[PDB]
Amino acid sequence: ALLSFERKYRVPGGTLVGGNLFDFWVGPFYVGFFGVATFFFAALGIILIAWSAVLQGTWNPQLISVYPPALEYGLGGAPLAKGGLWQIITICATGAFVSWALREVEICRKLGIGYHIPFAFAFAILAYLTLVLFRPVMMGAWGYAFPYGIWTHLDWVSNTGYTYGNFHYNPAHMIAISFFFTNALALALHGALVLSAANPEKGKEMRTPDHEDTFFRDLVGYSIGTLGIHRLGLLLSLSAVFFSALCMIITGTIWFDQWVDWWQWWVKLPWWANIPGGING
Amino acid sequence: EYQNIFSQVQVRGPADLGMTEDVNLANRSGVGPFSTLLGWFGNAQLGPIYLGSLGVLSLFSGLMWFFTIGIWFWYQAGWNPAVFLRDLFFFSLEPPAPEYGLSFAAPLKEGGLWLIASFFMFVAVWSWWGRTYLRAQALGMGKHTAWAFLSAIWLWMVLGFIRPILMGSWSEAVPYGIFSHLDWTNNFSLVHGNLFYNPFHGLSIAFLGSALLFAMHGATILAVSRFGGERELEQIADRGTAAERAALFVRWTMGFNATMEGIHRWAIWMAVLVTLTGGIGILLSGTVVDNWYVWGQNHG
Amino acid sequence: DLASLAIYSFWIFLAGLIYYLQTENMREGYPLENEDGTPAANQGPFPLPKPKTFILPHGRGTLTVPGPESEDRPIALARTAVSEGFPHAPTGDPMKDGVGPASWVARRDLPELDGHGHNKIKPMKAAAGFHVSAGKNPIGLPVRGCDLEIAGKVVDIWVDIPEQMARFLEVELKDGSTRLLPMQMVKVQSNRVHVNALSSDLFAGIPTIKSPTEVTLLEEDKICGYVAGGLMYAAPKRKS
Ligand code: BCL
Ligand code: BCL
Ligand code: BCL
Ligand SMILES: CC[C@H]1c2cc3[nH]c4c(c3C)C(=O)[C@H](C(=O)OC)c4c3nc(cc4[nH]c(cc(n2)[C@@H]1C)c(C(C)=O)c4C)[C@@H](C)[C@@H]3CCC(=O)OC/C=C(\C)CCC[C@H](C)CCC[C@H](C)CCCC(C)C
Ligand SMILES: COC(C)(C)C/C=C/C(C)=C/C=C/C(C)=C/C=C/C(C)=C/C=C\C=C(C)\C=C\C=C(/C)CC/C=C(\C)CCC=C(C)C
Ligand SMILES: CCCCCCCCCCCC[N+](C)(C)[O-]
Ligand SMILES: CCCCCCCCCCCC[N+](C)(C)[O-]
Ligand SMILES: CCCCCCCCCCCC[N+](C)(C)[O-]
Ligand SMILES: [Cl-]
Ligand SMILES: [Fe+3]
Repeated sequence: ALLSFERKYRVPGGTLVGGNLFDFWVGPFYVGFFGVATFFFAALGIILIAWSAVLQGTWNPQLISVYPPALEYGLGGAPLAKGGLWQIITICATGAFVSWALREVEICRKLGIGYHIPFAFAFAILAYLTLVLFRPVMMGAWGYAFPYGIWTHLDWVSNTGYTYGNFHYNPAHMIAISFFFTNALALALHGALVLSAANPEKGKEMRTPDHEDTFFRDLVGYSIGTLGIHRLGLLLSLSAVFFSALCMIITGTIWFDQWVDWWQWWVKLPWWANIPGGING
Repeated sequence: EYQNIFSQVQVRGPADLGMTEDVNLANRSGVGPFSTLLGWFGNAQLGPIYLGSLGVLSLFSGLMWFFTIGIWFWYQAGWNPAVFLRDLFFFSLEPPAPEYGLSFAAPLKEGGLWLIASFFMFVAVWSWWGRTYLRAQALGMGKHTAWAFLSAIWLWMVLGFIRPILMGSWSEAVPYGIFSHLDWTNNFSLVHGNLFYNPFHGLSIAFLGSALLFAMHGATILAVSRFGGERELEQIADRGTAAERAALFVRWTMGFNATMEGIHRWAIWMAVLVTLTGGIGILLSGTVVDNWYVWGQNHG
Repeated sequence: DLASLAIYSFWIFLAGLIYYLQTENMREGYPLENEDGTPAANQGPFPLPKPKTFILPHGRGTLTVPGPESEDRPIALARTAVSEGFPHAPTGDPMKDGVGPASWVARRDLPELDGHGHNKIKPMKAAAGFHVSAGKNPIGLPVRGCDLEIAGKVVDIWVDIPEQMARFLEVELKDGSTRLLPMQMVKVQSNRVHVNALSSDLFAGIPTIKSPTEVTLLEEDKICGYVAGGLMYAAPKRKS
């Protein structure tokens, strides 16, 4: 059905590909050419995921796992049962994700709005492709990519992390961690501030943005603003994911020893590498 | 096209002393300067801050904590600046030995100093918490910030206070150091058998969720700032085309709906649930559950 | 055991929370309608929430939501198919008519006020103490359309006073009248302001305001909606 204000917005046009051919809705969902592609790659992927689960022997969703080729195949193709399906699913997964982002661009064009959302999304498509494509290719094998399985993708994280000692010491990991923590701080605050103005003390009239800006200033001496806080959230989360892909692209490629030891560059700086005392020497 | 990530032109007027309501105006600083640097991203006005009894208590108490730690870092450095700067990430102020259990008898040089710095942090944070409830109350606003803040306080209290007491010694608490608090984290997970099998860890991950939500939300309000959608409160009281088209992106893309106020309820809860669940995951770790791998094998 | 108890208790709380959160995002746009405006059969799984009421500051009434929903304006569209789910073609000029990317909402024909009860947006000529502090001052600059033709010139900046930001460009058209252009929809350049969304002939089309020193919530939507709509509808006259 339709939102009470929605009919006036469902005008033709804005499509990127195919004109009026797929310019329609199914229920609340806008289709478009790229709606069709998404559903295609999704349906394909799901089919192969269910297939893979047949060759594996289990229908339990907590055990289905699709594994990348062995390291022995390097970057070539592998038999479906011994690595090929991950290769296809990964193609479909990418299909579905890129079609999803393009489909959002079409929705943006119809609505007359900015493309900030599909732009932001693409940073996540970026991270995924880092893990399953850029890092493996640069390392010389698809075996270095994570497997599609609920708990088995978590075992990949432990074993990859622990190959380099405590992964905490990856300097880019550190920064990435920070942006993730701060984004959450920032969200909790924005969410609380809007709502504390919209829903004031009982019986009081709605506060204004003026009250919003006064609150932050009273509390920490500075208020970023109402446009600024949205600029800041978009920016914190995009950087968080950006440094994530960066922390993983350098791991195993340019740096492959233990991350804790990378920090010796600082301790061994020549003007103090040898003063005794402290922890080092 | 123009993307609205940085302001194009900056206007300035007289410094804004702010809404009065029931605030005690005798506790606001002079307006600080104006950062044209900051002006491209957000507001350019620094100050005025509000400092009263609790604000000083907090600020003072929090510096005391900060110094007690940093003193120790000079003791470890042999009072040598070169060393200090070299091993900065490596110094660490550690909790009392296990022997001292929960007593306050530990020598200064063996976690008596930790206990002092902890006490100061305990005053500073709880002071600051009462500060966030009272700054809102004086403006007539709901206390959503104090309650959301209480969620982070929850995790911190479990980590350094509630769980140590439940375990029976201060040694279970987090030390004060850069690299050393990192190793406590790795250590904790190993001892309890992979925190990855702690189901509360896993949800706390899912909520950390907030990157996605605030990516989407920030992206949207920018996408609809051509209709002044950043003005969210008056879009709540009198829905305009910004709120209508932002609802329709959500609805046409993935099928459900978000109101202008509604999405901030989504936002505050996504965020608070990170530390709310996480505190439960740590609290149960070692007090109730010794090995999360072993636990997941029976679910009991 | 005790941890298993903690985790079912949580998943139950979470289900109640999702339900709460879900019904809160139904206070606007519901009940669902058919394309002909009558109430849709299937309204979805959750019910409507108990109506909450805002008290608008400055004695401006209240708002109870959810409340009765009408567009309070005429919609110049028509069906293009015989079944639900298809687009609705404009029956006139979609920018003149205010449909599609050019839609506006019938908001209160009142200006938004600041917390002290004053107009929130004032032309800078009439907002004391305000000036351009960094960046290029657009006042004096000529305004250019997406057909690379000059449509007018900037004669003032309309400024948010409590938030201290630019909001509109008062562009003086060639007949001597002005219009407001959203700040978010122009590119201030070193020798010109550039408007990709409107060709030069559609500038006189921009909705005009009544009081020369103030702009209402309605006038804001009609202007921003018109300028945004040109992105789609002015495309037959644009290069790059
Ligand atoms: C033993 C484990 C190691 C460790 C090993 C690793 C390893 C190994 C990696 C990380 C990475 C990360 N770690 Mg670490 N890390 C540890 C400790 C921590 C701690 C902590 C408190 O100690 C924290 C907070 C983090 C935090 C983080 C982030 C910086 C980053 C994960 C986010 C990310 O990449 O998003 C990016 C998001 C995505 C890729 C998802 C994209 C989603 C796609 C595009 C869309 C999917 C749609 C879906 C299919 C649709 C289905 C839904 C419906 C059906 C429609 N690490 C310890 C020390 N960490 C990871 C990273 O940076 O990856 C690049 C990584 O690989
Ligand atoms: C990001 C860095 C690491 C990584 C490390 C971790 C760690 C560590 C954890 C998870 C957790 C999860 N991860 Mg993983 N994960 C990565 C990449 C992925 C990708 C991907 C790139 O395609 C996907 C789809 C998932 C999926 C998931 C879920 C099983 C779960 C909750 C995520 C969540 O809430 O996100 C935030 C998103 C939302 C709140 C939006 C809703 C998303 C829904 C739930 C997606 C469901 C996916 C569905 C099960 C996948 C198949 C659908 C297909 C149609 C068949 N991960 C990489 C390898 N992931 C947690 C868990 O509980 O695992 C058991 C956990 O602790
Ligand atoms: C090798 C290490 C272990 C591990 C061990 C732990 C441990 C141990 C903990 C976590 C915790 C967390 N882990 Mg884990 N974790 C691992 C793997 C991961 C991975 C991954 C591989 O991708 C990820 C993404 C995460 C993610 C996370 C977060 C979801 C969670 C912290 C929430 C938070 O915001 O804390 C940061 C926020 C706070 C600490 C709250 C701070 C509030 C106080 C009041 C702030 C005071 C500031 C003070 C006053 C300073 C003032 C500064 C100036 C004034 C500016 N873990 C592996 C398995 N993880 C925590 C958790 O909840 O677990 C369930 C936790 O305790
Ligand atoms: C860049 C900052 C953060 C971000 C932002 C972001 N996410 C977004 C967007 C944005 C801006 C959207 O607009 C888009 C959206 O529509 O959101 C509602 C999206 C979205 N982010 C999603 C998920 C998601 N985002 C994540 C992360 C992030 N999103 C970042 C942290 C994660 C994490 C943290 O891991 C997940 C799981 C979806 C809800 C949605 C994209 C939906 C989509 O692409 O649909 C098309 C695809 C399908 C319907 C299914 C295809 C199935 C495959 C063919 C088979 C499965 C293959 C897969 C590899 C199996 C893997 C399973 C195992 C790992 C368990
Ligand atoms: C030269 O520079 C000078 C010396 C001038 C100043 C510099 C100082 C420096 C170098 C400071 C460095 C500080 C650092 C590195 C701090 C790092 C802190 C970290 C990483 C903290 C992480 C976690 C802390 C936690 C979880 C603490 C929790 C504590 C509590 C919950 C408090 C509980 C209180 C207790 C146990 C005692 C309370 C006692 C009573 C009686 C109530
Ligand atoms: C980000 C925190 C900024 C805090 C701002 C506080 C600035 C106040 C400066 C005091 C002003 C008094 N005087 C005489 C200098 O004008
Ligand atoms: C934490 C906030 C930091 C804000 C950083 C300042 C960014 C400056 C961007 C300037 C770009 C504007 N300019 C000059 C191109 O018009
Ligand atoms: C406030 C919205 C809640 C969205 C819920 C996200 C669900 C993610 C599921 C995480 C799986 C947890 N677990 C126990 C299986 O590990
Ligand atoms: Cl970036
Ligand atoms: Fe917002």
